[PDB]
Amino acid sequence: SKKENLLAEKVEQLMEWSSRRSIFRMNGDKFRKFIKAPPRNYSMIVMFTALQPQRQCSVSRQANEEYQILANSWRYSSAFSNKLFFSMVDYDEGTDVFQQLNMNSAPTFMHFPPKGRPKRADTFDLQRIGFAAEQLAKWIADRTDVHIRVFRL
Amino acid sequence: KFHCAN
Repeated sequence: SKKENLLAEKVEQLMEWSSRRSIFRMNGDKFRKFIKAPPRNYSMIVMFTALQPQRQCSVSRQANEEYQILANSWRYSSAFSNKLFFSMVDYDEGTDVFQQLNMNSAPTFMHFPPKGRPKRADTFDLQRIGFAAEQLAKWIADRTDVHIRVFRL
Repeated sequence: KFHCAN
């Protein structure tokens, strides 16, 4: 299918991005192309953040540290595949995405499934659980059936 | 409006 072929090409672009980055930094155009637009056969994990120094968002800073550990653990995993990717959207680069999602703070972790829209449990319950990488990994396994076993140096 | 702790 034309669509199947274009999907395959899209996935190859994400795999090329993976050779240079563990986490894809997105603006609104990239978010829409790779996360909102069909076709997809992969899950996307997104950290919505605000890391600019002038904002001094302490929680975003700590959560990014744990997200980095998680995405590194994925990169080195025997589980690594083209069926799951990690992204981030910073408020100051993707303000339009935050507006579309009705978000006026950070951070938030979401899973965007390949088919359909996020379900209730596709927003990580940060305010209950905290954001240890191991807890993010447990949530990802619950939502995607991908098991990332976190490594720490 | 956007807000974050510290």
